[PDB]
Amino acid sequence: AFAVDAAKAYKDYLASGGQPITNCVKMLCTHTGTGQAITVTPEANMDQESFGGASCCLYCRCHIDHPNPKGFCDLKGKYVQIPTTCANDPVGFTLKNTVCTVCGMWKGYGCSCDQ
Amino acid sequence: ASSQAWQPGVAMPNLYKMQRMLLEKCDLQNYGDSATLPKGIMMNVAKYTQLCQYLNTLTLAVPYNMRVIHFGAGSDKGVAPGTAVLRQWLPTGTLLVDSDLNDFVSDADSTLIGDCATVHTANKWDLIISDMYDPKTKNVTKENDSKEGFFTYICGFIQQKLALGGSVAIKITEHSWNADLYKLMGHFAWWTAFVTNVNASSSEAFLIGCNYLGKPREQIDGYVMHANYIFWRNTNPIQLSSYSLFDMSKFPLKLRGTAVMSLKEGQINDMILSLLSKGRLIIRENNRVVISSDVLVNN
Ligand SMILES: [C]O[C]1[C]([O])[C]([C]OP([O])(=O)OP([O])(=O)OP([O])(=O)O[C][C]2O[C](N3=[C]N([C])C4=C3N=C([N])[N]C4=O)[C]([O])[C]2[O])O[C]1N1[C]=NC2=C1N=[C]N=C2[N]
Ligand SMILES: C[n+]1cn([C@@H]2O[C@H](COP(=O)(O)OP(=O)(O)OP(=O)(O)O)[C@@H](O)[C@H]2O)c2nc(N)[nH]c(=O)c21
Ligand SMILES: Nc1ncnc2c1ncn2[C@@H]1O[C@H](CSCC[C@H](N)C(=O)O)[C@@H](O)[C@H]1O
Ligand SMILES: [Cl-]
Ligand SMILES: [Zn+2]
Ligand SMILES: [Zn+2]
Repeated sequence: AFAVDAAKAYKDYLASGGQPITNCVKMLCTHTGTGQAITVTPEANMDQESFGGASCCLYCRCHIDHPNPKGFCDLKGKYVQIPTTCANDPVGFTLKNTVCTVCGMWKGYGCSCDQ
Repeated sequence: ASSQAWQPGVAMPNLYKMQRMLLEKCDLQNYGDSATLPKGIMMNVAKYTQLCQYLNTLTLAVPYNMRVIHFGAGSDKGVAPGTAVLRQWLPTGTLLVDSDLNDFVSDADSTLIGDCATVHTANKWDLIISDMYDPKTKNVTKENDSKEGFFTYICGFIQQKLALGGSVAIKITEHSWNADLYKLMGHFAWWTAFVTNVNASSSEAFLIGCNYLGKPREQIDGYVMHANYIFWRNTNPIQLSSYSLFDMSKFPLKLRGTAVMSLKEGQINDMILSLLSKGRLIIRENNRVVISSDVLVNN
């Protein structure tokens, strides 16, 4: 079945010098939160910016199907914390990175379940 | 910089509400000026944050499994910034439904697309927010009259689907306004027109009805009260300010755990109205929430 892999078509569009998806909704917060990747409320720390999930979800933003049993979206209705340094492209960041199931931090940005 | 530069916005003073002015053009001293926003923050995020900051100071009824509906939640950008803020502001477990004429992605539980006139619902709501504005209002080709359109739907929805003790915040402008809506503010324990400090250079204000009583407590002429509002806005220049946005430590709405009861038009006495008037009680069915969007079928 011709499965439309937009997740990669975006990675291939950025690497070709393409403008990242804009109008992601950044939230006002104290910047004194857990620092966890996905949260029911903004949990950005001094090194992160919080955004509304729906606005950072490629599937949501392109009006396409969510690769998930029953098409459930795990960003819509939540807040995603993005390292201040990679905040220029929050959609790109949520695809290229992975969440730690043990501590809930981003693996490579806060998850210290190895050191 | 007045002591009101440190507030989320400015509420129309009581003395301006008691006047009987004639409608005049709105000529704001700083019209067209933009406020300085925190880096990377969208105008509508700042605006909704100041509105919620102000709502935190009112006697809102906040029960468990609270029901909030948000009309005019879309934008040309295709996202719902105001819905993102309401989600941040409301207690966890709060049912949030939003709607707009045009398609948009939202952090709300349910999103209905289409004219508000096609939205139906079996249930009553605890809080109604409308940021609807018709872009055709920009064609001032005649007298500034009470507009209809979505304002007609809104007056019907408030009288039929707002739980007693419930509150509303409806966006209006110099030309985007309705007289029956002003008359309805008189059916609440208290009301005011609220201007956000970040958008103080606009005729925009949110009419805020606090604690719905289902019956008129105050006799209000919409034509007079809108003139009183323009008069206030013309004579009180408000300094643009985004200071309230820098302290987000007290932002989240407290879950007052307000009581929800299912009384009929019989048990409504003075001991009850007293509790409604202090956001100590919500009166409505506690059935599951069902909403529908009418679909006109053509060829
Ligand atoms: C997100 O919410 C949006 C905005 O944040 C919010 C407020 O917007 P606003 O522009 O500030 O509104 P306003 O100009 O203050 O009032 P008005 O009723 O539009 O006046 C109509 C007309 O009267 C004149 N006028 C009005 N005033 C008060 C004047 C002045 N002239 C002056 N010299 N001095 C003034 O004080 C001018 O010519 C105006 O055009 O309304 C929403 N909204 C706006 N536009 C759209 C839209 N939503 C969707 N699509 C849209 N296209
Ligand atoms: C903010 N608010 C205003 N009122 C009524 O309007 C009166 C004056 O309105 P006000 O907002 O100017 O209060 P004031 O500045 O006097 O209060 P202070 O901050 O405690 O000094 C209030 O005392 C109430 O009767 C209100 N009445 C109800 N039910 N709920 C509200 O949230 C509310
Ligand atoms: N009759 C109607 N029914 C539903 N939505 C309507 C409407 N008339 C106007 N609107 C909507 O009202 C909105 C005003 S601007 C809304 C901005 C939004 N609150 C935000 O957070 O950014 C527009 O999206 C417009 O489509
Ligand atoms: Cl004030
Ligand atoms: Zn999604
Ligand atoms: Zn970990």
